[PDB]
Amino acid sequence: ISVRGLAGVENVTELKKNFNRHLHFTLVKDRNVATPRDYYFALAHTVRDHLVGRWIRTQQHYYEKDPKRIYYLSLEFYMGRTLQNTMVNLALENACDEATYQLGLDMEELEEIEEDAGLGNGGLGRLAACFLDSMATLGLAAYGYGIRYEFGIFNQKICGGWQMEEADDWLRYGNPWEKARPEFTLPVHFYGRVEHTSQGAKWVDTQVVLAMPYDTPVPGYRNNVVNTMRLWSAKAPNDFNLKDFNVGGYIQAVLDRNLAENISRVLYPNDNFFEGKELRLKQEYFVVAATLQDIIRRFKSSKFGCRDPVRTNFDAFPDKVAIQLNDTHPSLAIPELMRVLVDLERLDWDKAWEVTVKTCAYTNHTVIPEALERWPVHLLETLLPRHLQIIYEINQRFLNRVAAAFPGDVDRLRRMSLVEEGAVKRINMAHLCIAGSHAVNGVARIHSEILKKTIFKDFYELEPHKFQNKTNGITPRRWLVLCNPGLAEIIAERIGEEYISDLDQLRKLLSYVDDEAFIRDVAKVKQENKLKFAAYLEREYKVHINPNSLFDVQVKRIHEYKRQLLNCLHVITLYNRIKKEPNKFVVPRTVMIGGKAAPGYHMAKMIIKLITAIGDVVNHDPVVGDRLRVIFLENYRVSLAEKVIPAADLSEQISTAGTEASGTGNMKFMLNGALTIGTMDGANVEMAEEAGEENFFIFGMRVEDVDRLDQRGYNAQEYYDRIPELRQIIEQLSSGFFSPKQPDLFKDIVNMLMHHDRFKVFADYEEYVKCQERVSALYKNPREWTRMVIRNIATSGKFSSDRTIAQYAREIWGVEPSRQRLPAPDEKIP
Amino acid sequence: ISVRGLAGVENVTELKKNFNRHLHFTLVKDRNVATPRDYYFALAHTVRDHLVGRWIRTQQHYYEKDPKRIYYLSLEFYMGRTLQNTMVNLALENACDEATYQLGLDMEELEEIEEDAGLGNGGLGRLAACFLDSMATLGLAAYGYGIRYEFGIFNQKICGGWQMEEADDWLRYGNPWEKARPEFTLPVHFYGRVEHTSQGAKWVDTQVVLAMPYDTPVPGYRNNVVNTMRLWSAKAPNDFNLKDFNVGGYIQAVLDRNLAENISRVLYPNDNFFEGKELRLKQEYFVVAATLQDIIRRFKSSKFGCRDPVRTNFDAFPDKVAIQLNDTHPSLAIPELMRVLVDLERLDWDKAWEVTVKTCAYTNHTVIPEALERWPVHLLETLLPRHLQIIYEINQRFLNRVAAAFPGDVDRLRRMSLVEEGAVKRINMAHLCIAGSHAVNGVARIHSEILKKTIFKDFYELEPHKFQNKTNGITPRRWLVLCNPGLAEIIAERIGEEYISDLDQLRKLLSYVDDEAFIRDVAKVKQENKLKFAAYLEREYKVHINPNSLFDVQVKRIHEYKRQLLNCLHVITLYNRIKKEPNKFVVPRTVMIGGKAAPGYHMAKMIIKLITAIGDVVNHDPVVGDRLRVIFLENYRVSLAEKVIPAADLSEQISTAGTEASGTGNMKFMLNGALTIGTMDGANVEMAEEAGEENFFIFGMRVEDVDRLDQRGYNAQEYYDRIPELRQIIEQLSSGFFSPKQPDLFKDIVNMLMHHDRFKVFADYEEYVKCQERVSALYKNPREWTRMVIRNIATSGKFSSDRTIAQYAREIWGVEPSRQRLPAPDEKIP
Ligand SMILES: O=c1[nH]cnc2c1ncn2[C@@H]1O[C@H](COP(=O)(O)O)[C@@H](O)[C@H]1O
Ligand SMILES: O=c1[nH]cnc2c1ncn2[C@@H]1O[C@H](COP(=O)(O)O)[C@@H](O)[C@H]1O
Ligand SMILES: OC[C@H]1O[C@H](O)[C@H](O)[C@@H](O)[C@@H]1O
Ligand SMILES: OC[C@H]1O[C@H](O)[C@H](O)[C@@H](O)[C@@H]1O
Repeated sequence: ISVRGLAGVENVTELKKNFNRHLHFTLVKDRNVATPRDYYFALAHTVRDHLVGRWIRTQQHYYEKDPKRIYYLSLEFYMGRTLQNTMVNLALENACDEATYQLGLDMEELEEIEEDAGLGNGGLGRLAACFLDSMATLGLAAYGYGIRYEFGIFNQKICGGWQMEEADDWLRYGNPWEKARPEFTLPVHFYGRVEHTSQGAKWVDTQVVLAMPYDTPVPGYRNNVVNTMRLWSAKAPNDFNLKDFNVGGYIQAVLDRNLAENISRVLYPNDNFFEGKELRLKQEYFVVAATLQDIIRRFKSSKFGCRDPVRTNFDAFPDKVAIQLNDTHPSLAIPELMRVLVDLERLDWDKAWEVTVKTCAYTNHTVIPEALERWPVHLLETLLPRHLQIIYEINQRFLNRVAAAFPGDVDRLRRMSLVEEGAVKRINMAHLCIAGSHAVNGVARIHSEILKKTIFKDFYELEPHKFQNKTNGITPRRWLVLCNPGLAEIIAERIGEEYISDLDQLRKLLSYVDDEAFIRDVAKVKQENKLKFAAYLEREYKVHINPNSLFDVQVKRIHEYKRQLLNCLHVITLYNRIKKEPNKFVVPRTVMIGGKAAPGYHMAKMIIKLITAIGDVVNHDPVVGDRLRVIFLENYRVSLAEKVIPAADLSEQISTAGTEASGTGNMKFMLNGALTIGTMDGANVEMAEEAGEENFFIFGMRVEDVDRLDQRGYNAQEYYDRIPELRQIIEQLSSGFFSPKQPDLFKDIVNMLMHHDRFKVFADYEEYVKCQERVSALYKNPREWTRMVIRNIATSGKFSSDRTIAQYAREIWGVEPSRQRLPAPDEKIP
Repeated sequence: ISVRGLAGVENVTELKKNFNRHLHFTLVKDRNVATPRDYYFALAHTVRDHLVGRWIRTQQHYYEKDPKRIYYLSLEFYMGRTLQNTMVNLALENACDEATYQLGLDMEELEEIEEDAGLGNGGLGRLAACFLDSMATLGLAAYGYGIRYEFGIFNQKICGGWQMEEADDWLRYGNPWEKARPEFTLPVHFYGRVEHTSQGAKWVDTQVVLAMPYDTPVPGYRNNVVNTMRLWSAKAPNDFNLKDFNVGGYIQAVLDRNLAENISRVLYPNDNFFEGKELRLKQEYFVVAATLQDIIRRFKSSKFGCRDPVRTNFDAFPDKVAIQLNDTHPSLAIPELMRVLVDLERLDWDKAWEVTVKTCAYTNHTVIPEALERWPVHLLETLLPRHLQIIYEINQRFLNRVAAAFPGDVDRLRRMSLVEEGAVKRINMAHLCIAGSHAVNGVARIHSEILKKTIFKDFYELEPHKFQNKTNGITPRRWLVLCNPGLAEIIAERIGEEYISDLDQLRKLLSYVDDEAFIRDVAKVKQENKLKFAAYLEREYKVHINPNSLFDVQVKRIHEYKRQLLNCLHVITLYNRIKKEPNKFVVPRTVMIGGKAAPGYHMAKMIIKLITAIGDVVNHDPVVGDRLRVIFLENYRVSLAEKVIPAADLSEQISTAGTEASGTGNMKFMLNGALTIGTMDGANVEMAEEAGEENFFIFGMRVEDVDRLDQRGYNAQEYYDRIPELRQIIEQLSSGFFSPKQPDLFKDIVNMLMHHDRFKVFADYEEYVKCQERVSALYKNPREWTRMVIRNIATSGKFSSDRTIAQYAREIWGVEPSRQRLPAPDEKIP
């Protein structure tokens, strides 16, 4: 059937009776009233049964051996569905496929019923999810820590071509994967004041919110390792949230509990954009506060909570603990670690600081100013009074370090300050993370260089040893084996299965680049993938596409820096050229653009409306026929990505050079048989460097050209004046050609493009359409297109998150990865 | 061990491995980190496994046979713990006791870990729970319908002698008994307006709240019948509760969902008191609206949703459906049934009314005015516009019926109106229930007569056939076998086990009233029970009591009509007599008073403080010694009742004659070996009539004497003037003898007792202490006390809820009870 494992006789029979056990005892249903949703749950429960045994021994193991623990703090974990991924990592897919088949059910139909765990916005949240899988696969004693939002990223609905947002009630039917652990509930404090008495400061008169943990298993790939992702939920204490007496109402007091519990109610839907709301800050401290108590409790036991030097010596803390900060969101971990060590454990400042800097490491994901977290001091002052005091003290001592290093450099002093003066005083969270971490890394080579040359230049000059790079990567399990079994199978037919956990082996496919059968096969799976997607399209969304055309797809969050608009300009250009010479042959294209816009991002929502507006015109022009279709992919999310990426021919990574930190979707397309048209931005540089620039479609300005233009001054009018095709498009938008009933509908876009384009869309236009002509030329030659595809796939090995994690482990965490199978799952009951 | 069933070889082994399966696969724990709470859950899950098989066939059976369905609507269901009760009804107790023992655990210790399902206030909510058990035991196709509150009756804490209320988060750790059924979610409407168009009225522009059901199994006693209790939970739709666009905030929209969901957040803690708040009314319509759709859906299928006359003829509706109204709380079921039939199904008014009156029946539980539900018309007008219209129309036609029956009786017309004029117009819910129900019943003989003679006299004259009586009862399973196995065992030793489901057989115990061994045994179990309680007291609450003293206990909700105050006066009298003649012998007594006061009931909370105040003085007077102790039983609830009742010697049922509708605690004490001191009120009359007045301690005014006094005019001063002992007590309270630091602390109580005593406490004082002297005299003669106890127990058979339910079934629902064992639980999978 494929290498989805063995469909053993004993195990298919075992699976079947357990499926029935759950359908009866767990779901309390009988075959006669069971719906596909019930069947999905019986299977999910049956599959989950297979990893609890491994989950329990993995955790018991770490307790016995007591290795260095890796804690990955993130406010986002973009998990997606977890049924197939668990089957794949446990080598259960074929057995389950067989068993359900015998039960008379279609496993694929049941898989579609599982709701996505959308606890993420985009790139940052998915990275965390890929990292978790790789850390388990590499046998690291790692823990994912975050917030269990009851409402994840909103479900996007397109009404009249406009995005409509609606609550993502992913828990509505229950989550069979998580395990509530109410017995490990921890208290978290807010507000209060600081009392300075005799021997130390005291955080007093605080409001208490409880953090209840929920553990979700994270299985490694076929190694019997099941790590844990612990997600905190907010709960109100039953005392003060009722007991603070003297009138108000008993009923109202109980109803008011949903004020402390709102902390974990919903994920902020912002991608690369900072919103300084109090609710956000509370979520940030809530995950940090609860997680640290857990980390310290685990350490206090270790082998110190037995003997060792005997005396809670936190000197070995950094040798047993490593906490990685996914962006500055969990940055309060630094002053919170200090608060506990100093105020509670009573260590001296310097010893505590040494310990803190040694266990914390920070990861930066963007260079755009509006994405940077700068919290107003009055907020920190009211909500976390002691943390502000600790931050001021950290700043004081850090700046003294700078003064001592750069005598007389008074401007450098204000530039590096953690405290920003001006309208309102703010705390620069990124400066905080650099100061309190022993390592700071970028997510791609050029982004990491940019950090040292620009944004964090002063900090780099102060401590050059802190700055590193760790190029992002994706997990080949979910992003290849799971979503593209057809391609995984033909690769395995030639080079084996060891590449799934050693992606570098794909290089061996280079010797099949002239193999006639392979070329035919690589081409065949892509055709099969396109056919399946084209079908899904009509199934769930309804209104035909042509599977013989070039599948041009750009899927990511809607942003001005990602330039979906530049893509739009090209689409309109194609349309106008066809209308000029209708009877001329052009390569057919289905351009698919999908992604979510943050609810308050006006420009982004206007761009979604433009895309659907273009589709309304292009898709109903009889002269165009089936040569050009414009489709907007609704509700782009992880599970939808698993469907489009394998069916894509062209991947669009066209951000303005210097703006996309790394990107990971680009990697997803490369490993799945799509050719890439993009700018020398983020990881695109390392990808083209790996496949060879000849097998990549690079165009536009490089970082240097962008800066040259900025020195000069960017004037869009110049481009409008010298390019008639561009002029024609802008006047079409301006006159209502794409919006008849509302002719001035797109004035904001035109106005922006002409007067305030921060990402110079027009400057790359000419080279972009020129370059697009070149991919069309190559698509006309199926054999050469596929051969170039093979060159990309065979050379994508470097972009596996296993490589990324191995580097973090060695160069930052100080732990060694291991592909050693844990001692089976085998029963056991001590 | 006892007749807690057989501890079979095959089943104890089967239980044990399943206990381990759950501890591993369900709880995801290993013996080395498992706590008693984990052990309780493994057992609970193991026990629950035994009734799902029976649950599924019982429901499938009712679908095949299609009998008349009984729907018990109540806003309260006081369930308590459900682990032991399930073991008892499934004959699993000994096997589970053995198995856990072999596993090295104490089953009794694990049972104490289960949280009570306190979805009730007192008498009314517990009746519903006893009814459910009896309906299952008598094989009726009955369904319990209500609201799944996430916070039940508050946990009572005594601080400085004052009650403190704190949220009852009973779901904190999960509920292993319920089964969420999100697939049967139903919409409920609120607000909107009424459009009158061409062919009918339309309820439009409403706000939608979703009702998600949760089913809990209700097993009959050893007959393999497992009925269902469906509890609704409020959920917000993900559309409009987000989709009603045009600014406000995406985040705020999501946080605002907890506004529609507040509907099922908390139970109103009022006992026999009406609070006209909007939240209450919304809960009342919410349970009614969701339940009726479910009832009609089930009917539409039946055998009509196959063939029959073919044409949705609702003429057979009353032949297939019976809905019982537990008080006026679910009274909107009447106008809601009309709304659906008329507005949606399009039946003519008269046919719909006929159907409605024929399927609905109402139960009245109290005669005090402040307990009566009178909803302001402006509230109904805004929240349920169409229902108000239907109510006005019902009133119109009903009053025409009256005018026609009593020509010219203009006052009778205003008296009977469903609409009350005055300050604000109100709708009298009770009048609504009488008009739209084919039966109206009281809960005890005297209460039912009072309804006909007083409160509902006019309605009785109009339709005498509607009014009935159904004396309350309690379930002998939870209230005997479960809480007092020792007494159940010795009864079974002489007359067998058939009495558990045929309590009348206890009469056979009358022939052992002179049996020396039985008397010794009856006396022994009571002594063992007292010893166990006296121990629990020191275990969980701490500060000694004497098990040789007479256990004088009054446990019920704190009310002015229950007269805990009259009990207080007696306690103080005993104390004063001892202090007058210290070296005189008096029968030792431990008087225990327990119960909760509604949060806003000032007088009730003042009474709790008086009780603890008396204890502070009495319990620390060296001259009193161990002859008199005053203890306040904290957090009185179902599980605590199972502990005190079996250990009680004297039961206090001293409400003012004519105020306690029936009472059920009185019955609980009678079946468990306690003698009763009380007034000729409620069921006390039927109990004394059953045991013989010679075996009952009756005192005070009868209903007639109370009325005579009211004609005359009640003057408390007269009693104060002629009784020196009474005078001495009031001056003690007035001068601060019981409150030194705050001498005027009890001025409200004294003031009330002297000038506004609605329940004439002083009028019964003399006869009450005189009567108390008589029980002390009899306690001094152990043999005669026990013989009288045997006369009570042997004669309590009439007070089983099986008898009550059999009467409802025959005289109201039109169904026949059946003690037929359903065809085993046996596997099966169609
Ligand atoms: O005190 C202990 N004794 C025995 N095993 C323990 C103890 N603490 C943790 N463990 C084991 O380690 C796993 C890790 O628990 P953690 O504290 O949540 O990391 C547990 O589920 C147990 O198997
Ligand atoms: O349409 C039907 N076909 C077969 N069995 C049904 C059907 N509707 C109800 N049942 C059975 O009746 C039980 C009662 O379901 P209810 O509608 O919730 O009362 C179900 O769990 C099924 O066993
Ligand atoms: O590092 C993970 C991702 O984080 C953010 O989404 C960045 O915009 C993206 O370039 C990066 O790939
Ligand atoms: O009918 C059930 C119970 O309802 C109420 O609590 C009444 O006050 C009580 O007398 C009655 O026994």
